[PDB]
Amino acid sequence: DRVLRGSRLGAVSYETDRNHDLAPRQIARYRTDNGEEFEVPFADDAEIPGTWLC
Amino acid sequence: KRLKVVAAFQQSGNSPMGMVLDAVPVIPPELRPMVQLDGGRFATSDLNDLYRRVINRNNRLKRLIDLGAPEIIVNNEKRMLQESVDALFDNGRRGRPVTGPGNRPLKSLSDLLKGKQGRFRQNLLGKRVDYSGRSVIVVGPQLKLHQ
Amino acid sequence: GAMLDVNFFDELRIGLATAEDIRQWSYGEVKKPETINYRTLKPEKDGLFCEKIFGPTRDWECYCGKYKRVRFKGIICERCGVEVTRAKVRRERMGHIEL
Amino acid sequence: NSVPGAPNRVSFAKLREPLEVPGLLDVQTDSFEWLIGSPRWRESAAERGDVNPVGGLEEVLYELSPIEDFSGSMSLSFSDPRFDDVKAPVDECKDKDMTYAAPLFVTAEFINNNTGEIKSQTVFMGDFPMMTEKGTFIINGTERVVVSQLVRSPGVYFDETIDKSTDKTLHSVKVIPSRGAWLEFDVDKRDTVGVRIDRKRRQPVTVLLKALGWTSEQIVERFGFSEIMRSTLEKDNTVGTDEALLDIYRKLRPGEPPTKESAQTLLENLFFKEKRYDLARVGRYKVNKKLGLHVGEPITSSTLTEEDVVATIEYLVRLHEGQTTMTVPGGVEVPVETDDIDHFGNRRLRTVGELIQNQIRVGMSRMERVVRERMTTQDVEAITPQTLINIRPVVAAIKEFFGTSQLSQFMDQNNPLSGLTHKRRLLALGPGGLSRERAGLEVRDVHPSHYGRMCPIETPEGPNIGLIGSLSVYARVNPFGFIETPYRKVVDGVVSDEIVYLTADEEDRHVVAQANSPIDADGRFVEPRVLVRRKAGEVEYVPSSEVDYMDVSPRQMVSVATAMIPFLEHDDANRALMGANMQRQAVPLVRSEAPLVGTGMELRAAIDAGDVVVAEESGVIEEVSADYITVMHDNGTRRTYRMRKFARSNHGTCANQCPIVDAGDRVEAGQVIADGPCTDDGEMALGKNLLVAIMPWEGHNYEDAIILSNRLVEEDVLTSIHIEEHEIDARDTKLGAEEITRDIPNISDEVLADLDERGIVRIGAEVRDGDILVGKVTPKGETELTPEERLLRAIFGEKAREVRDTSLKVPHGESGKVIGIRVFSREDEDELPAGVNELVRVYVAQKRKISDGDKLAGRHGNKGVIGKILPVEDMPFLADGTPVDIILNTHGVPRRMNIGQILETHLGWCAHSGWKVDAAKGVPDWAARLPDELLEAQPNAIVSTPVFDGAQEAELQGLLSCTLPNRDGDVLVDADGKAMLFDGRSGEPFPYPVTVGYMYIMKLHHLVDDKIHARSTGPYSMITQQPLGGKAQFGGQRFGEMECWAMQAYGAAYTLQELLTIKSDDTVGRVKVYEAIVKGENIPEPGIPESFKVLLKELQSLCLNVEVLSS
Amino acid sequence: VQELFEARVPRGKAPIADVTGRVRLEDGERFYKITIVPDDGGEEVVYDKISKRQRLRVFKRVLSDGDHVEVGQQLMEGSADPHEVLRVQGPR
Amino acid sequence: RQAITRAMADQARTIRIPVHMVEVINKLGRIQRELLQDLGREPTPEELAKEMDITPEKVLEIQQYAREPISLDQTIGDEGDSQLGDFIEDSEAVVAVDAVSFTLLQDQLQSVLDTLSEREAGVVRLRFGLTDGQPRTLDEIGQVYGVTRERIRQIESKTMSKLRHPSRSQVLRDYL
Amino acid sequence: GSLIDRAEFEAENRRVVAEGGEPAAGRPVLMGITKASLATDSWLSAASF
Ligand SMILES: [Zn+2]
Repeated sequence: DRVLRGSRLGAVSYETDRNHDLAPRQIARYRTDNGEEFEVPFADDAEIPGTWLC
Repeated sequence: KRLKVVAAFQQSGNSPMGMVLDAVPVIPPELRPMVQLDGGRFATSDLNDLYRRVINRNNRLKRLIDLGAPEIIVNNEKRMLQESVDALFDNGRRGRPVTGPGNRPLKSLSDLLKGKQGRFRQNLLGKRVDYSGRSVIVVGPQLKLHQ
Repeated sequence: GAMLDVNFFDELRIGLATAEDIRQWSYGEVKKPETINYRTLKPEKDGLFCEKIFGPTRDWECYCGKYKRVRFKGIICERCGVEVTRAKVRRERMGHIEL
Repeated sequence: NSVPGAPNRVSFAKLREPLEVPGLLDVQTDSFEWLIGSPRWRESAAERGDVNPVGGLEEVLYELSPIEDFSGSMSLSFSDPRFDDVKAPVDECKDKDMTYAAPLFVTAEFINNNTGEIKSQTVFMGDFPMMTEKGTFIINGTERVVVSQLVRSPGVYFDETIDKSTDKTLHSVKVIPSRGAWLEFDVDKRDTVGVRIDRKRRQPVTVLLKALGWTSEQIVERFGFSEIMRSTLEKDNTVGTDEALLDIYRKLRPGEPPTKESAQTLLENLFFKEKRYDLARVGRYKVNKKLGLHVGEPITSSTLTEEDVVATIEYLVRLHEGQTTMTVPGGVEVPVETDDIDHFGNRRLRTVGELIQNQIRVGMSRMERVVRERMTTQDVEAITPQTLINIRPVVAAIKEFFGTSQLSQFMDQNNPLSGLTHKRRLLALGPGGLSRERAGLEVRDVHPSHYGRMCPIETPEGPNIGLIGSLSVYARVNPFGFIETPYRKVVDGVVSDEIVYLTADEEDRHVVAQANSPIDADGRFVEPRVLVRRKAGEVEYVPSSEVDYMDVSPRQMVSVATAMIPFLEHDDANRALMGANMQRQAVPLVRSEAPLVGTGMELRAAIDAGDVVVAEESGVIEEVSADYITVMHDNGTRRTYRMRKFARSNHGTCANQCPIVDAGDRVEAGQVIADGPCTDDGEMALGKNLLVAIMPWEGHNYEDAIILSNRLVEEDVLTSIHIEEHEIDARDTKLGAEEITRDIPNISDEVLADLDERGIVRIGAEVRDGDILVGKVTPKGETELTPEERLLRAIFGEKAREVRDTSLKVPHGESGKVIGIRVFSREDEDELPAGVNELVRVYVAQKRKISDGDKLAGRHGNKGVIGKILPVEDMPFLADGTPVDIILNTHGVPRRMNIGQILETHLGWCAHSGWKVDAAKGVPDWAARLPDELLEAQPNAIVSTPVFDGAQEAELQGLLSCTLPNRDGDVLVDADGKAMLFDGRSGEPFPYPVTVGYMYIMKLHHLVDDKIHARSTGPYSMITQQPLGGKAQFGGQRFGEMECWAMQAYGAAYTLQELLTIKSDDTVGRVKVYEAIVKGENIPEPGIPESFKVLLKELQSLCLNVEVLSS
Repeated sequence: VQELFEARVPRGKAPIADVTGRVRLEDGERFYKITIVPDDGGEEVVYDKISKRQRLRVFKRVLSDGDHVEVGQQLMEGSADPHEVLRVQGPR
Repeated sequence: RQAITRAMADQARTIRIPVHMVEVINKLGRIQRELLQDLGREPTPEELAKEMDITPEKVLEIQQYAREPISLDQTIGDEGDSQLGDFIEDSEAVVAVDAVSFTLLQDQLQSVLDTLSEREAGVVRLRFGLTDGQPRTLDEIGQVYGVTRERIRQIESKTMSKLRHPSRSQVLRDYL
Repeated sequence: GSLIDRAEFEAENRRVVAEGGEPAAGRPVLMGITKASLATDSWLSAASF
């Protein structure tokens, strides 16, 4: 009956991919129990949690 | 016949410990979408059912080993997990195909490449093209040959 | 080699992938069978569509809405956990399942 | 005449067939009335075989009743199906999209065994769909026809095989049950017989007889003559009956202990416990006929039996022994021969009653499983038949048969003929029927047991040749599903009138002669050596005494749609096939003139197709209209026959019904009262009669192309009406509900002039492609805005306008008026689906005139598109100044082998100008065989040459010499059939006379506006990013593999790169191409297609590390 | 064509000669059986299950017993398997 | 029995529905089924709402929620050669004329802004966020322009008066 | 008992008749075309066949 118009649950907004200035961000080096290190780029004004699901 | 595969393993730096498998990868979700139709009639691309089966049985097995269970239940669970991963990589290969509703065999990962319906002959080689068109022809006996 | 595949290739080396290769490929261990929340119609946490693993459903939008601009690119919301970036990465980010 | 309001169509028939053409929808109607068990069926079942008049539901319930538990301590048994009235009439259901139903009621009775009670209730079994008057079903408003299916009857199928490694015959036997278990007794490469039960291994048959407890002495006494059975008797290596039983159990089961009684009951269970093995009544009758196991005892006990098994094995060993006959102890003897699986004794017809009975029975299976799951569990002396019975699997089973099965087809109608031949159609592919992937080409082939029982001409022409056939004109279905055929028996040269219907085996018993044979109307074949048909298909000149059956008529072998072809006996079978197919694809025009030259099968095929309103009882017309005929019956009562004005058919055509009777005429019981879509004064009329010329005109009629006059466009000769439906709904959402309203965001006012105050357009508005039909807006939500859009909204003061327009626009290439708008509302208390507020349908209709590209065809498979519609001036005209209408091609006639169109053309000119054969110097020679009242005929008088009692080319030659002049003394067409055609273009006469004449041609349903298509940029697919497919969407043409090989074979690499990257899948490249084309820049370099990345992610997900490398 | 390009052994496989010299034409028990006489000589190759449902090769007349043949002349009538004629008469 | 039912409600459907909603869905289905037996008619949702002591909007929400998703790979065509996935228009994709339309709109808007002066075009671009996507407000604009926010409001009022002229509006009205 | 290309069968022999000459010997075969095109060098062609 319908026209078969699909849409995934997502929004598309086309801005320009600008790379000259961004928000400044720190880097948190999380470490798991089995000696594994991972890095999460968090912003400056951002509370870094002690643990993280990597 | 055995020296074929054994020398092929010896030649390369392939380790043969990859025929057993420990971490099953997940195909990204835009390739197995749950698209909302006009009216909320959702449409899953049928890999999500096999992935849900594998996720279910693996979590139940992990719970069972955490619980401490007799050998029969754990072995039955691990056989169920093994058959689930078999269904995921090639449904209908080993014995009974995992059916869907209405007795439809679930399109596993290998069935996206096999047959005429596979990605190769249906979408990789021949593609639908834009700037196309189609009509019934009539004869043009005043045209020139390049027209 | 390539990750976004700009057109200069010579070989396509197939190879039997190991467990280290698969858990090095993926962006997170999916550990929940929940596909999409039944009411709000958004992908769940740690589910098969989870934005923490595969990326954001809306272009430059974290899940908790705290970051929404192009300027916040490549950073991760410290609450919702999603990297705020383009929504086409959900074509291209794989997950894995620790058996 | 045989029909009281028939136009007089003077026939060229020399014969006189006694059996008139039956009630052509009998194959639907009588089967469904058998399913109901209606009294009209019950009297015909009391006509013969009156001992067991049982309906379909009564049979299903009797094999269901009683139903007991695991203990047998409580039994529920049904009884007595019953029907109420229908819940709604036919046109009301067709309007409001309800299915045409009628409620079942079953008197269900529960008995308690231990204490003893009855529980007689009236269980509502479910709303049951019913066949209409005209043979069709109506499912959810759409009209559906369940098409009959051919399957092989369950029985014993003896056959021989050969081996190149042996060069000896290897016989076999396949006892096929319905829903039981197969078993075979195949002599191997050596001389050992072997039982294969349920496709197990070799397993010699003396072991199976010991599993029946038969001693080796009993085998020796039974098979003393049988050498191979003796060798397998000594070679069995297992004695002891239970010692063989454990062998059978171990081969069949393995994974189970012996537990001798469980093996003992299993062989009884697998073949003789009838809840797991049911060869049907057809099966028992066929088996008892095949082996002679029953003298006169009735068909009952539908499980197998040991007597049948031992007779099967004896029949197999005598078949390998080269025996010709065999008597069984306790039964009649039978011949010994193999069986063909294509013979129409071995291929029954599961018609619509059998199909719905099978679906009801498989519904009752799960219902009975639910009952016995429920009956044991719940408490006793509290249950009732209302408690135990869940009708939901039954009603779900019937609904999932009617909707969504490959047999319940969307009923194709774009003329009455396609409806008529879409019923009475034999199909050979379904559940349990042969699929195309397993289709053997032997089943494609006809063979001489189709004569009278099927039509070798009519079948689909694509890849489904020979699978889908059609019933004959005179065919009939036995109560077991075998296909009858009427024959006149002849007793000692006296051709009687005892028209005995015959099935295929009984046709093989006797010999059958042909109706076109010299008969003095006293029996008494003039020729002693008569053509005849033997059993295997042989044609011999048997002396005229052993002939015991004559055909009822000629054209008995042919279908309905092929019987309307004139001069059939001159065409090749390929082009007659194409004529019979493309006679089912005509569209109904707006004038619909009856054909000049026809056959006898137009009037009967129209009044049986149901698309002509027929006066039920005789009387005088009280009042005509365009909407109703109120008749006045002779005894007081009046009755209004409401019309059906401008209905849309299932393929989008006209369905008008103008009345043909006047305000004071008398009608008789059976008179045509209203010409339907493709009718004219009752008889069928699919096209128009057109003046034709057979010259090759200036290359425009090259390679089947047809040119036309402009007279057809100017005078609306070929003008179909096409009625298309559009619909949109208004359903709720998470953000509220969609709103059909006149106010549309971001829209102008000149497009909002068609709309009324509350959405939909006004009736009568002419719309174009891309116009608003239903103004319907949805709540969109709240998105962030781009800054350019934000400041433009700030500049022009327009608000955000938070609703998003997705209105119903009439799509591309569709136009025309708006006939009617039916709107259904949730507030008006209608039956909408859940969460949908307002459903509204819009019927746009146009008047498709003829054009170049439109497919045209005559009645002989001489199809072709329209090359060029010439103006009426530069078209070849006769000496009279009549311009011809179409111009065919010469080179299409001989090399296709259908000069049936040429004979039809000559006879068309004869029937058009009329004739008068001068019988003044006596009747001439050719006219003597010709019947009376055809020696003279008025101009434009219709005649009829039937299919095989045809026109006789000598008599047609004599006719064309003796036609009468037009208006002056002027004979346009000479004796050969060719006129002196002047040229319209230059003006000089053509230097040779050219065959002209009148021809019947139809407007086929392959018009251009349905077929044209183009897309620059439209939608795209979901997973891979390819463009879509089909005219419903935009879509692009499939640039498949063979196109790729052609582009490689040119060496054109760049064009192939464009076609495979930046027109389908290079997703940045598509918008870069569009931007560069519009801006006028160069076409940029293509990138990596998206489907390759999809393949790469699939291979990565299959635990194959697929890296990609530069160096 | 399809059984030729697939390089299957054909249905009507007529064996060919393997060396020059005469032959042992003999109708055995319901099928022919052929031994080849060399000219060097050496190992007389035998062909066993040549079916008498097949027909002998007619050439220039039918093949005589002890008729001198070539290195790779087709002996019966049918279709020579190209696996044989590659092995018999080299890759040329 | 409880663990089988709890696992069934948790792991049956694809879109997972919590157990109270599945309990009321099965209650609705049981009540509607019993009324289809006894009443002999599939009842109205308002009747089912009255029977389950709730509102018909709740009944329609539940009947909306019970619709399990369909398979994207089921054969759409009657001839078994096409799946449902081959007939879904991706509305989320780029319309591919809106992109070139938006780029041309950006060019025309940049031309029209370049008709203005430097302070005017700077104030407009910083007011609407053309340069960064984050539109700064009047006090920050006056801070980068050294002036009051009220002077900036005067300038913005003047430029919105200027832009509303048809001399600039004629080539921008057609972009909506 | 393996099928390798003649362009490789000769050139690899040149790599091995040097450095101590042992000639790898072989006969020409006539492989069928589905057997040929599936036993090809590039696996991406044969994967799509
Ligand atoms: Zn967030």
